[PDB]
Amino acid sequence: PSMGTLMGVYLPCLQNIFGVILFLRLTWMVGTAGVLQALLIVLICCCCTLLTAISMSAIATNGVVPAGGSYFMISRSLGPEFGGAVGLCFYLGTTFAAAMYILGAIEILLTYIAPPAAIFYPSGAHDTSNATLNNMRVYGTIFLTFMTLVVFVGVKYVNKFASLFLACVIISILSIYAGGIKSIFDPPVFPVCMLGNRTLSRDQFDICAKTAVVDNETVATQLWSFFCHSPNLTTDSCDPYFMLNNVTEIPGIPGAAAGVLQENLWSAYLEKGDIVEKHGLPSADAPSLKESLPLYVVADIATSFTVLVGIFFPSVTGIMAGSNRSGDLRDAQKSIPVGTILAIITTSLVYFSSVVLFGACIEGVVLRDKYGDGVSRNLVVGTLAWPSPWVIVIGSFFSTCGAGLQSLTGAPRLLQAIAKDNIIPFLRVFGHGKVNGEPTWALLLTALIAELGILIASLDMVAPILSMFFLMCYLFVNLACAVQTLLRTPNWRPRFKYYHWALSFLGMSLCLALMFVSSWYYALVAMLIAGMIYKYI
Amino acid sequence: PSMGTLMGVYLPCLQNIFGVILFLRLTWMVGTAGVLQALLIVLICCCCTLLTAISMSAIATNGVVPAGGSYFMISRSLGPEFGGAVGLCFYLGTTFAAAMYILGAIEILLTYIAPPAAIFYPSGAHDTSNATLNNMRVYGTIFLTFMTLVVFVGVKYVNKFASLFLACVIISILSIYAGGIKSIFDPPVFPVCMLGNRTLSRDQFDICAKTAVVDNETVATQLWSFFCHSPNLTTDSCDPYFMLNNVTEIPGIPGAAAGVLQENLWSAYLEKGDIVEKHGLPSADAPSLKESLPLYVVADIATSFTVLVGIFFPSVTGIMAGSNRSGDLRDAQKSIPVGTILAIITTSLVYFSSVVLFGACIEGVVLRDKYGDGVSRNLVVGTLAWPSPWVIVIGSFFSTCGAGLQSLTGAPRLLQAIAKDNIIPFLRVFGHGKVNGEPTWALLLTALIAELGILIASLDMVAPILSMFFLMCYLFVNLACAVQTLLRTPNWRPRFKYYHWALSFLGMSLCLALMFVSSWYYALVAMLIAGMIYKYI
Ligand SMILES: C[C@@H]1CC[C@@]2(OC1)O[C@H]1C[C@H]3[C@@H]4CC=C5C[C@@H](OCCC(CO[C@@H]6O[C@H](CO)[C@@H](O[C@H]7O[C@H](CO)[C@@H](O)[C@H](O)[C@H]7O)[C@H](O)[C@H]6O)CO[C@@H]6O[C@H](CO)[C@@H](O[C@H]7O[C@H](CO)[C@@H](O)[C@H](O)[C@H]7O)[C@H](O)[C@H]6O)CC[C@]5(C)[C@H]4CC[C@]3(C)[C@H]1[C@@H]2C
Ligand SMILES: C[C@@H]1CC[C@@]2(OC1)O[C@H]1C[C@H]3[C@@H]4CC=C5C[C@@H](OCCC(CO[C@@H]6O[C@H](CO)[C@@H](O[C@H]7O[C@H](CO)[C@@H](O)[C@H](O)[C@H]7O)[C@H](O)[C@H]6O)CO[C@@H]6O[C@H](CO)[C@@H](O[C@H]7O[C@H](CO)[C@@H](O)[C@H](O)[C@H]7O)[C@H](O)[C@H]6O)CC[C@]5(C)[C@H]4CC[C@]3(C)[C@H]1[C@@H]2C
Ligand SMILES: *[C@@H]1O[C@H](CO)[C@@H](O[C@@H]2O[C@H](CO)[C@@H](O)[C@H](O)[C@H]2NC(C)=O)[C@H](O)[C@H]1NC(C)=O
Ligand SMILES: *[C@@H]1O[C@H](CO)[C@@H](O[C@@H]2O[C@H](CO)[C@@H](O)[C@H](O)[C@H]2NC(C)=O)[C@H](O)[C@H]1NC(C)=O
Ligand SMILES: *[C@@H]1O[C@H](CO)[C@@H](O[C@@H]2O[C@H](CO)[C@@H](O)[C@H](O)[C@H]2NC(C)=O)[C@H](O)[C@H]1NC(C)=O
Ligand SMILES: *[C@@H]1O[C@H](CO)[C@@H](O[C@@H]2O[C@H](CO)[C@@H](O)[C@H](O)[C@H]2NC(C)=O)[C@H](O)[C@H]1NC(C)=O
Ligand SMILES: [Cl-]
Ligand SMILES: [Cl-]
Repeated sequence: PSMGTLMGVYLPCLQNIFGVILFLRLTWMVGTAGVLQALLIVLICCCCTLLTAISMSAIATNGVVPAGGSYFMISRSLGPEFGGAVGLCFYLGTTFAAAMYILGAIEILLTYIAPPAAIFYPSGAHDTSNATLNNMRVYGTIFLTFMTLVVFVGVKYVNKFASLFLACVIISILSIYAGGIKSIFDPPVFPVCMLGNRTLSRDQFDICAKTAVVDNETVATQLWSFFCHSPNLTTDSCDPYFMLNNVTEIPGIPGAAAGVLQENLWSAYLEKGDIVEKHGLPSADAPSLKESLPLYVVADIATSFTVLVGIFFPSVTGIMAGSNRSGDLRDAQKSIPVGTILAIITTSLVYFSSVVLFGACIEGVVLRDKYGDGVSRNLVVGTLAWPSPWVIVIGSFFSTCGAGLQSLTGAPRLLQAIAKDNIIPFLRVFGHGKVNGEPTWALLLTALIAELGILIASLDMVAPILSMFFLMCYLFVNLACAVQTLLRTPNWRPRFKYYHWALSFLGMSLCLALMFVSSWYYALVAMLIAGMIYKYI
Repeated sequence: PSMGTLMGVYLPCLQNIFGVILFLRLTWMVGTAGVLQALLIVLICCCCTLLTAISMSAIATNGVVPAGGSYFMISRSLGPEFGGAVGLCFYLGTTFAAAMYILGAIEILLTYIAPPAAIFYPSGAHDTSNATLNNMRVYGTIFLTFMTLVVFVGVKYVNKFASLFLACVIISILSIYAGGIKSIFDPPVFPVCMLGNRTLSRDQFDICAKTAVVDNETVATQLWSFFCHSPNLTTDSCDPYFMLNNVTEIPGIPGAAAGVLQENLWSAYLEKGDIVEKHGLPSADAPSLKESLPLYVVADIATSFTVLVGIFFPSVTGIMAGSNRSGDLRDAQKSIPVGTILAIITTSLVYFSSVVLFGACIEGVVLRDKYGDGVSRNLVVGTLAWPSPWVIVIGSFFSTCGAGLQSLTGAPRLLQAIAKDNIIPFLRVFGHGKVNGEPTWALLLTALIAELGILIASLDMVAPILSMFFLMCYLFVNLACAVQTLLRTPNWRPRFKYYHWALSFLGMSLCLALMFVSSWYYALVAMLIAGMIYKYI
């Protein structure tokens, strides 16, 4: 065993924590919640994990720290009852995170890389979502049946290229910071066309003007034809909101200033179907026709605080997958507690700095465009890249693919280790594998359980389920670290400096309050199931 | 044991089959799906149950038919493995049917009996649904905590008044048929105010006219003020759909004729947010303003075939709850197979005749008004009653309450009988009860499981889950009746005339195809769970 702290503990944690939601759902979160409540969300979601890392350090400073994975540590240091629960919940969390990463990759591919690589098209006027759900499901089944056979053939090639996917993440982060620094002096040019407070999708028209001049003649634009249903300048079928207000271009990225960070400081939540609006523009009040409603930027899902906590939270998970190399380390009780806490601190500072950066540079209306409908169907993050937006797009695609492949390689190892331990004979048949030690049947089971995550067909709907399972895993870790101190069992002696039982109780209570925040109904169900099993034994 | 077929078997089945969906969700189903596809739905949903009744008759013509409930028949005649599965699924079906009946009673009370007995009000312009969901949850918790303590005190009083709730059902049916017969000669008067194809909610304005004459002077009506935002007759802020089309009153119930049954013969499905339209009216095309969209009849939920099958199906369940008196009968192997099949035939003929009746008499636009927003917030069914619409309203309220009370008295008996049998020790603590034999802890468990059904807070969302659980119960009944014939076990000799194994296989396949129709995702989950338990043993 010859492994240091850096390439043994810190780098697997920092490859597992970073991922998809920093590139897809962060600018939306900032522009919806405000910089203040965004920092509140990041501060809350990083204190469940820090106290869980303290409890895992108390796991790590006891006994022998047995070799292989992170399962056997809990299984030998806390009894089988907590160990099976933590292993099963971490298994379910990894298998649904695979489905989340696949859906992220397909969202990036369909809306940004290849727009005409779409099978289903939005027939009719409304319902551009059901076609999108059917369009996500097909490519999800294709990529899942591809990337399970790739794992079924090429484990050694996946472990060989395990560093390139982390390299793509770090290059893509540094590009964001370089463009954000340069945006103080010379901003890029991404113009936003608006009409009063209402912003409108630039993808369907050519030029942002009410009337243009061609051939020494004032002719109505194509934008006149989309709102007035006639190319004549003296008609009265125009809705009075197009008539009483004017069309204005603003800079989408105005550069880093105090005024921009002042404007995007407070929360502007929206209901499903509302139109994204500024606050400081003249806008005369008039009613709008219904047939011009797809000529705007419409908020997709309902936004609140408890939605955004549940969407943000799996950006911070990935602690337990830094102890998979626990046998290979030289001093296992030293590299684990230092390494995981350093990784969590670095990633949390990255999120704080990125929230402040996106709030300071990019204007909030471009921030409130999920899918980037306000700027030319581009990434809102990618407009802040310095060399080109394609750096973030390509690095995000390969990072999501690498994370999905690493989840699909990791989870059957855990189910293999649970099945071979004979803790539960109901899973006994999943102890069968190849002659190399690689699993055979458990790959099929994770391929089928991750399929049900794919068929929900949205990033924003799979993410609260991941929040639920990882919060159950961390809560049982904190219960097992607190009860063993409070009940005074022998062979439980934590040789850690900063450990005390009130920190584990605060971790338990905070990760339970987050569980009731993120989605209260299934937490209310899981309370009933766990209370029923408590009434049995 | 002195019980005949009529008051022993036929009357409990006919009290359990009839219920809430004949009074709330039948006219909506006819007006959405057409008479043809409605008869197709009724014909499909009654052939799962008829073949299941043939299989239960093959249960009934074997052995001794042991005393007490319907659980012990399957448990002693088919082994414990199928018996525990059928008992547990029928338990879950009864406990969620309690929540469905409570939500039906609260819907009838809030929208028809007492409109100002509402805590939450629709604040803002849109989102009249979230206030309604919060308004259903509160009264659901109140009525559930009332009607569990009523069962906890008054079992003898509930069993005493068990016939009055059936009497209310039959009086309410005969009132419908009397008004439907009289509607040939003299129809009632329920006028429907429309504007082109679009119909509009009469509840917010007074008179259906564009301009009225008061004091020898043409003055714009209040209906002019709701569409034009000004009481002046020469303004131009009116949307062109109000300007180019005219306001017309039609009879809502035009009387039974060939032309009415001709018009409502084909399916008119609608998407969420569309406006209910006729087919044979002049209507000039023009765009409509957005601020007049609550002045119409808007379809609440998305409508298709697989939605309507899942909503309709628990109107036919209630077979197994006709064998609860199996010990009390004189000849148990005679009254059960004749009685249950006669009950199913009578209720199915009631549904066929009622579908043809509602299609023939009531006009389809009033049929397509879920909650009755087109006619004065009245029941669409109740406008067809002869003496008064209040007969149907009061009988429907007391029938839903009686059905909920009977479900809450029935389900803990079944969990008691499962727990005392020691088939599953994990439920062993639910064998404790009173000194009378009445259960104590299992009442709390059915009160908490039915609570999670209440918190979904819609009739149309709880009903597919009931469809799922009762289809799983009937499918395991057909599997257990087919495998025992095909595997040639002794002590399985059905002394029934019309029994053959292909009927049980057709029942299995049809109740499985209905399971994939009603909601495919949770059926796809249940397939995985059952296939995993199959791979264990
Ligand atoms: C130990 C051993 C290992 C293996 C095993 O056990 C043994 O492990 C267990 C673990 C099991 C799994 C545990 C949890 C599960 C999650 C569960 O999902 C619950 C709800 C969610 C799924 O929603 C469903 O999604 C499907 C597909 O869309 C819907 O079906 C629809 O499909 C079509 C569409 O074309 C159409 O017919 C209908 O739409 C419908 O049929 C279902 O209806 C739907 O319920 C999460 O979805 C929730 O949906 C809400 C929408 O109302 C959404 O609310 C918000 O929605 C939008 C946001 O997008 C906003 O407008 C608003 O803010 C809100 O309205 C919620 O956000 C969202 O949470 C499914 C089962 C599963 C996976 C368990 C499977 C078994 C399991 C693996 C076992 C094994 C055996
Ligand atoms: C043997 C022993 C006995 C006891 C026990 O085991 C041991 O028995 C088992 C059995 C277990 C139960 C098994 C099944 C269960 C059903 C499961 O529900 C699945 C989905 C449904 C619930 O939907 C959820 O509803 C809640 C509440 O609304 C939502 O939460 C929301 O709440 C607020 C609103 O204010 C807000 O925050 C968000 O909206 C959200 O948080 C959940 O999100 C939601 O998932 C059915 O709902 C489905 O929802 C679809 C909407 O997308 C709908 O699709 C259609 O929707 C409308 C129609 O209304 C149309 O526009 C379209 O046509 C479609 O979009 C679907 O129709 C609908 O199906 C919950 C668990 C439960 C009860 C199990 C509990 C445990 C259990 C009893 C065990 C015990 C231990
Ligand atoms: C939209 O912008 C135009 C500018 O082209 C505004 O027009 C006004 O025009 C008159 C004479 O042309 C000027 O005296 C006013 O100062 C202009 N008002 C401004 C610049 O606010 C028009 O009023 C604008 N519409 C709005 C703000 O609703
Ligand atoms: C954008 O402008 C409108 C007026 O042109 C602002 O006013 C609101 O408009 C809505 C229409 O849906 C009304 O319901 C509100 O009563 C109006 N509020 C007022 C007049 O205070 C609207 O607030 C602006 N949007 C912003 C500032 O985000
Ligand atoms: C709505 O109804 C009115 C009837 O009051 C229609 O008015 C037309 O009126 C002229 C002269 O008053 C008649 O010669 C026409 O025969 C009427 N047309 C009819 C009765 O169809 C008006 O056209 C109607 N609007 C529609 C159908 O869009
Ligand atoms: C009611 O009348 C309208 C016209 O006044 C009919 O025409 C359709 O209107 C919709 C508007 O949403 C258009 O998208 C369609 O293209 C129109 N169809 C045509 C002109 O054939 C509408 O069909 C009528 N509703 C019915 C018959 O149910
Ligand atoms: Cl983790
Ligand atoms: Cl039944």
